[PDB]
Amino acid sequence: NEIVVKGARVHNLKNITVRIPKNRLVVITGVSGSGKSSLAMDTIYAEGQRRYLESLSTYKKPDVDEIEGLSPAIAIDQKTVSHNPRSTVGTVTEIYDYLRVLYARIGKKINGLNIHEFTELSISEELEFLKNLNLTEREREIVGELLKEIEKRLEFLVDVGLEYLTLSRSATTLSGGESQRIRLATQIGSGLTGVIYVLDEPTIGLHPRDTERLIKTLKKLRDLGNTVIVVEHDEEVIRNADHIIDIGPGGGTNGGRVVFQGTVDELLKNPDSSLTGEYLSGKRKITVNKTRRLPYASLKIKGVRHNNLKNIDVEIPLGVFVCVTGVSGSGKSSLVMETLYPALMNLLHKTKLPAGEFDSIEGHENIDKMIAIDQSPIGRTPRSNPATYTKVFDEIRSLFAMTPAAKARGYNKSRFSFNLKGGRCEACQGQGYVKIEMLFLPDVYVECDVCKGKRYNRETLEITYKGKNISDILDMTVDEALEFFKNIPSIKRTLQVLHDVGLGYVKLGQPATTLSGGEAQRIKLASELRKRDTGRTLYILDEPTVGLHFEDVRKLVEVLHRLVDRGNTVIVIEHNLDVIKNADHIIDLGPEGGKEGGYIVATGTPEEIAKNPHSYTGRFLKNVL
Ligand SMILES: Nc1ncnc2c1ncn2[C@@H]1O[C@H](COP(=O)(O)OP(=O)(O)O)[C@@H](O)[C@H]1O
Ligand SMILES: Nc1ncnc2c1ncn2[C@@H]1O[C@H](COP(=O)(O)OP(=O)(O)O)[C@@H](O)[C@H]1O
Ligand SMILES: [Zn+2]
Repeated sequence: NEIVVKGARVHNLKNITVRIPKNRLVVITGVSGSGKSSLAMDTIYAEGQRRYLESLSTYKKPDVDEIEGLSPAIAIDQKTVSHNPRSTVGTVTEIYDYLRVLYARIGKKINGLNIHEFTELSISEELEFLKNLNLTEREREIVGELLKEIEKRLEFLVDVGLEYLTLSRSATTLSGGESQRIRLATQIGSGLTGVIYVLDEPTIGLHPRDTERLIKTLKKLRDLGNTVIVVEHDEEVIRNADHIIDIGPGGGTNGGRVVFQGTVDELLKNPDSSLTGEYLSGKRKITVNKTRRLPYASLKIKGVRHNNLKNIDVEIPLGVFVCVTGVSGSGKSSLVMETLYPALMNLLHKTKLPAGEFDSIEGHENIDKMIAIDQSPIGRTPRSNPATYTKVFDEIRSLFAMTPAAKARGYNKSRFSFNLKGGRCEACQGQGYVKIEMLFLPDVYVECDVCKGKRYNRETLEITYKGKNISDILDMTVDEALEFFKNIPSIKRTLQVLHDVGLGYVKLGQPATTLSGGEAQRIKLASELRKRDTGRTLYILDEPTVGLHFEDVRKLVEVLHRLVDRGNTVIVIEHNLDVIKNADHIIDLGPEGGKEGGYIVATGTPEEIAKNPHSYTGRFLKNVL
């Protein structure tokens, strides 16, 4: 049987009708902004969940005509995460309750450890502890099958690359990738069948060493009797699909269409319609830089012992492209984000950030500035958008104020701000939607019926520049606007860097709160790229390929080489081999995650790492060099 999506029009989807096989591993592919999430999350998941919830007591619809063959749907992404600070790995996985029943059926301690002490072992240690239990002959008969269930659920955590976590770990201290995979392990452990699962890039944060095991886990989720829809860019996940849906042909206005549908073999046989197929067949490639850079100096952080780091000294060559690599849990974010970054902020720029344990830093005088480019949002209210954040909107407002019609009406540039009274729609605060005054719980946000969502009063909307009013400009994608304003240098420059980091599909007025973490990071990256005379700035970026198709990664790599070419240093934490194979220098941590990680397993060029038999990263690098 099949899901039949009829007349899908959410965002840039071109009123498409798509048939999707059920009880299959379906991989949705395509460049950023092509419409993968619009189809899989905003249409299929949303409607499947909505139709189930409408069966409840006492009880929104996406822009779509109908969906045949729908089932209740469950999403696994970075938004389906716990916000309860009380929650731990043990509680969000539902393993803690099983442990409670186990301890109530045996005693306060089991083989020397109480329950809290059990939860403080890593997952692999917990598994070995339980499997080395045969303390009794009849307690077996009261907990036996129960232990099996506990073991089953722990094994699923190992299977999604999280063996280094403890059950006692606070859920809010997990990364987005860790949270996604925790939820995957919990959903497969639940054994629920008959649902449509929609997963957003479940390889985020996962080393290639673990990809195959993740793929087996996705197939087990399928084999329970579920449809498993995965939005993914990873080549191996794509090659393991039962069915591929490739969205394109491009992003933004140039996207919203299914350009290929069928098996992997069919995609390889006829790839010239899809970028995805061209990369998969080798017709298109992210190039390996064949001139590795040498550093002009280095800095060195000594005695790092934060978390599992094994009292390591780490040298950062400056003026080159640096990747920090290694399996998940090996210590990369502990080293880079939680020790080196705050320690250099404190030395160079206004201290007082807490930093992981370490002895000293030498050579920090060899850089002038330390800037993190992370995935935290660019703003917290829809009053922020890409145009205001990069501050090109101030230039667009001046331009509108300079039209003959605006000057004759007395409209200065403030008239064209939706954050100031005057030109903005005062009913909807200059946002386009109003709430219902209940008393406080998440109310409905209905579209403003005065302005119809356009954010400005009708008088302000009468001013046009080349037939477009200010609302029209906010509805342009970056690429549209980049063509529209190509004769205005200050505007074109900002729009150009947004296009160069791969955000040509993003609308100028998209509210900050709807942007993914990767999109926020790339906007901030474009802001840094736009600046002149940065010189000896060290930039740190954590996993900047989240959300990125092959072509998007090609763009990201070009941008990073541009930053380094103008004298900067770049450190990225990555698992992506197309980025790593472009590094001038790699610091590979591990060998494993947790207690058996935290060592420096290898350093040097991609070629040197590839030659190192102790490096998992080098083992996969070998095949792309
Ligand atoms: N919440 C939103 N509001 C308005 N436009 C959006 C929103 N989310 C995505 N878009 C736009 O819709 C188009 C498709 O986006 P999306 O479905 O997220 O692409 P993908 O998942 O393929 O990266 C893009 O031009 C994007 O900028
Ligand atoms: N609150 C915490 N935040 C981050 N890591 C933690 C925390 N508590 C313990 N750790 C551990 O530190 C070790 C290294 O983790 P991390 O630096 O996150 O690895 P990576 O970034 O390579 O995936 C892991 O064993 C991880 O479980
Ligand atoms: Zn309004």
